[PDB]
Amino acid sequence: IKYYSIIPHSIRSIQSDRKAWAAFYVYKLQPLTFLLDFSVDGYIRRAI
Amino acid sequence: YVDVGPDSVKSACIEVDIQQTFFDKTWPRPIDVSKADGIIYPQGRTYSNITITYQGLFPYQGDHGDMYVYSAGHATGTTP
Amino acid sequence: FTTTNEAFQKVQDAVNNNAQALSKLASELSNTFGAISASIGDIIQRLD
Amino acid sequence: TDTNSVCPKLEFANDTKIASQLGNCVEYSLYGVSGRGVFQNCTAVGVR
Repeated sequence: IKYYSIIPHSIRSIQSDRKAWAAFYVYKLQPLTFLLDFSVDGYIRRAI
Repeated sequence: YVDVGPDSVKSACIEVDIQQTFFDKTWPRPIDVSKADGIIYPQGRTYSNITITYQGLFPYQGDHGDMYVYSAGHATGTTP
Repeated sequence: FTTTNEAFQKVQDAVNNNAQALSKLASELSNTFGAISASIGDIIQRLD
Repeated sequence: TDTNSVCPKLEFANDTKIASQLGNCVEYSLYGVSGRGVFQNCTAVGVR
């Protein structure tokens, strides 16, 4: 797949029930060397 | 071809309005590598209680990125 | 004895130099050296 | 000749299981990894 287009979503809330919706941020992925810190659980909480 | 069931029979699509000024609100968040933001764990193996460099597809540090926000459609009273 | 003291640091450096030599042998075994797998036994299973 | 999808229950045997060979230097061939190692029961660490 060479191209992606975000699909806008419109929520049909009533005027009274209109609510703020959290923004979503899209970040592109590129091969990178990342120093990784692993805890006893092994999950990553810190990196450079 | 997997069946997705019957396609919508509605004669006309719901009207869509784009207002640039209304949607022109920006609150960008930079990627924080120290906060492990955007980090995908390697599928092949797990590392425990160690610090090592790993090469993988990762977002740039301090990258605001592209921000898309969804907003409620125009409605009058209780009717959208 | 403190981090500032040069003589105490020299004693620590001598211990570190011995430690570095021991660490190198273990790290080199892991290095592929262009081989498909670090373990020769894994190579036997992986390739003819 | 090349495909054997259906196999008798249960194909696996106690000797294949690590628990039978626990505490013994044994050759391990699990999920495409081949090596010589000793397995010791211990508290779980890393991502399961």
